[PDB]
Amino acid sequence: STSLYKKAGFLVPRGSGSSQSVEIPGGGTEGYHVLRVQENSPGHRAGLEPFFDFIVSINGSRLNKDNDTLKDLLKANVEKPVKMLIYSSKTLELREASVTPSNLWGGQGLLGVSIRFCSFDGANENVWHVLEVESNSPAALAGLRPHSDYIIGADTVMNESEDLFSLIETHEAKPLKLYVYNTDTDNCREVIITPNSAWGGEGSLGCGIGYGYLHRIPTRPFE
Amino acid sequence: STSLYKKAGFLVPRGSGSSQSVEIPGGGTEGYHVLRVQENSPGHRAGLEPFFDFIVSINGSRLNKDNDTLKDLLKANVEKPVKMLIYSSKTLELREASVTPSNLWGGQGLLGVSIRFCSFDGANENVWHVLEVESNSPAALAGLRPHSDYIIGADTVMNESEDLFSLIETHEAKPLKLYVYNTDTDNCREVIITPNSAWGGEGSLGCGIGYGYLHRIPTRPFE
Amino acid sequence: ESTSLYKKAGFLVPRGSGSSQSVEIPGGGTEGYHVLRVQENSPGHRAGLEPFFDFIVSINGSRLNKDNDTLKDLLKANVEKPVKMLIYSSKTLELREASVTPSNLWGGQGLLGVSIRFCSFDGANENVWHVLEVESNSPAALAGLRPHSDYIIGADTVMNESEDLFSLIETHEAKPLKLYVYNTDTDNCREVIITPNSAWGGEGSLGCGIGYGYLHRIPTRPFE
Amino acid sequence: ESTSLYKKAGFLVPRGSGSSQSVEIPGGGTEGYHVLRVQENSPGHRAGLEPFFDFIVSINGSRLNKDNDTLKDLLKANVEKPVKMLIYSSKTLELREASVTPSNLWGGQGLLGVSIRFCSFDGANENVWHVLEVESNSPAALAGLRPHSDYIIGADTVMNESEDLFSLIETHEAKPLKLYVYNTDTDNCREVIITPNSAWGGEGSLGCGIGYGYLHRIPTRPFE
Amino acid sequence: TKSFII
Amino acid sequence: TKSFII
Amino acid sequence: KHTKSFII
Amino acid sequence: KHTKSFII
Repeated sequence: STSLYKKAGFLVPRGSGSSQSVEIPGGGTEGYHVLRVQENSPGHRAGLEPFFDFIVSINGSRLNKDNDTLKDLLKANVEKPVKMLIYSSKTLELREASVTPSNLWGGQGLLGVSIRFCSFDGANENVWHVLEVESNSPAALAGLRPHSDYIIGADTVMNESEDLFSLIETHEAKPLKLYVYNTDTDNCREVIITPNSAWGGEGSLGCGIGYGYLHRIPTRPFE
Repeated sequence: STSLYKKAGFLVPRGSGSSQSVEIPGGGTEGYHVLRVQENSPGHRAGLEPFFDFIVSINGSRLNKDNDTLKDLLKANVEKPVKMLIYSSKTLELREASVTPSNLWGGQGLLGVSIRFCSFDGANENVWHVLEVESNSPAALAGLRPHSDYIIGADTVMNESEDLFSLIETHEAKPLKLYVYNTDTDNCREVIITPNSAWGGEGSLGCGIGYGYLHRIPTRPFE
Repeated sequence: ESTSLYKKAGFLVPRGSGSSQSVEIPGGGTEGYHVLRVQENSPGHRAGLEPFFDFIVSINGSRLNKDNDTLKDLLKANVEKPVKMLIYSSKTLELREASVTPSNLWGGQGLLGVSIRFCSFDGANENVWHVLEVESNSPAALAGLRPHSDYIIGADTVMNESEDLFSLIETHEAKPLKLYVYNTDTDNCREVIITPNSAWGGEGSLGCGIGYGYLHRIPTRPFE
Repeated sequence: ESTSLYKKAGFLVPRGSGSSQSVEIPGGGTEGYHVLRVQENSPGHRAGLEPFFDFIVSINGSRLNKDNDTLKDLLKANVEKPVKMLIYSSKTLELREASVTPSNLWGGQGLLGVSIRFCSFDGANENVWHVLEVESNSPAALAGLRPHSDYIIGADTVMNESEDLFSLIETHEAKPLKLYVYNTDTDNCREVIITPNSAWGGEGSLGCGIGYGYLHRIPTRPFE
Repeated sequence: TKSFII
Repeated sequence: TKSFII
Repeated sequence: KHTKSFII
Repeated sequence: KHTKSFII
């Protein structure tokens, strides 16, 4: 040809994308996305991995709807063990973990896990890597930190579409809360960022953004 | 403090951002953004730099409006020299270049320069670096190439806002044309890309995107 | 110099970077035991020793300024009862005391179940090599290196000096060469046997990309 | 090996990467004159010689397999009339003939006004070091290195082997050390005198970041 | 939707 | 706006 | 001069 | 063995 480029093989995480889709019992492709997992929690003891784990079923009941069922089932079985079916966007596998919701641990909630109902379709692909961060930038003041932090969304507030750059087209004046994963803590946290295109520097956050295979949340070599 | 981070000094391009703004004669902050410059053209001979140059005035006439004036003035002075006032987003300086519009050169137009009317405010900041590119991806088939290409917009089509990720929320089925800068050719080109979130891989283009100081269009050390 | 088209700007960087520090450690010295791999369900794990970032400097008041049998001997003597270790963090640049109970009663290698190595902690956060892209069937690929998740934090060596990653790879060009590799998912070290080959059939001699610098450090949490 | 959490995927890479090529050049050999800096308004510039990517292999049919005075002598003899040069591109992996007219009549150094160096063009596109971030008042900063725009493509040397960037910087730790640096804005080479200092007061010994690999090559246009 | 604690 | 050639 | 990893 | 840049 005339093209100065050719194809080559490279290693990429299995958690892509787009080799799909769903062998989940009860059908569906949606579950409860596990965000923040508090320390010394039932969730922690149960092995719930932030970002990578989706709760799909609890005691055989499929959770394909965003309702109070999950809360009710946990409420009804407080201080007793419940078995949860979990899907991993990392390993693309399903696993059953026992967990005991409780008030007897010093933390918020029965499981101590921040969750959100969405689909696990390519969930590993909707991540934005925080690159450099200027001093006294909106990003800096909010708590975003260079290279260690990954924005995985979102906090809605809410209507049509709206993922990150197409989020920050709104809120240009007013506050915005994000879900941020940190590769040191290996956990999610919620940060209040307020955009300002005239903050006195780069962009509206004053930070760099990476998207793609070079900017995913890291994966161990073997399961 | 408790923060595990501190501030440090780093070199960044002067073409930032946000040290501003405008000392331009005739006032205003808008001009004609120089995109593609054809080879062996009046534009080329005149020294018009793709992406970095904005045409601000021609023979003393300020071009702060998107009208047929620039075309008319070139038409009226065909085969004669005209002096243009040019602003560089690279050097933040104003310079006068002589140029002779002509039909006698084998190319499209009198100057042989693709332009667009917009503002040079932080124009160096609205750039998206094409990172990795999958085989047979929408990005690949369109002509986007890894690391050498920078998407600088846009092609509108058109109404409110809409910069890149917030562009590709539309066109998910249908075609989309982009302005792409290449650091080898040091020139812009127009590429027809058609998004497909189910193309069979990463994202909707099948490429990586970089934004920020680490992903700007490169600048020489001295002017 | 003409007029530079560049200027200076402020950016956030980890505390553990870019200064002159021989540190404020009690007992003097600047060397300790670098904590590499920490086995799961181990005394070491329970004690809170984090891989790469932690250096053991003292144990029960005894400063560890020598690569000798003192550390194991002390652990042997206090087996199954608690021992106090003074630990320095290259992450927080602070010193902390952790209690730990060495044991034979746990099913794992060692009394603590912790891989260590005696070296200096000055700028230890800077001697990291970030593994970028990795070609198929490359030396890096076959060895076990994985893109972006792995960081090379040094190597087990032949008395090759200085061993910065690259000056190893053309010396070991015939046969391995062992590396110590940190992974940000597991947050733990592992040993990788790689065999370099400039004619392997692709990029470089490992068939992977390498990053060095602030953009390629082992990530650190926002707060201590 | 268990089940790897990684798989193989196809990606676009430059033609000038990752194969075994001693090339198809007429006259044999695998070495030529690497075109570094090309002065503006020069015969060389007019002839279309692009810095870094071009190697002069033959001139008027004479193969240049030796670092001798042949090239200048031939240029001297044909001064002010056209000469034919066979040029190999590491970019396109193709050979092309360019006419060029050496002259004394132009106000610049040389007959062609082109900095060259005799070496091999096998995988020459791989021996590039991408300059990433650059700290203020760093050795890199003071020397003239600039972030992301500059690529280190080798060094002028003391008979230090192999000189991969890093194994130079601890050997030259006292005083410079000269580097050849490509810039993607100017698309041209320049010589930079840097003085390494591991105790300069910051990151590494240059105070800059370094990238190596497909993510850090000198950029190439989509079509030849 | 929106995120919540369980 | 939209881009055009001059 | 160079040590080498060992387990404790 | 190593050459060094020169101008032509």
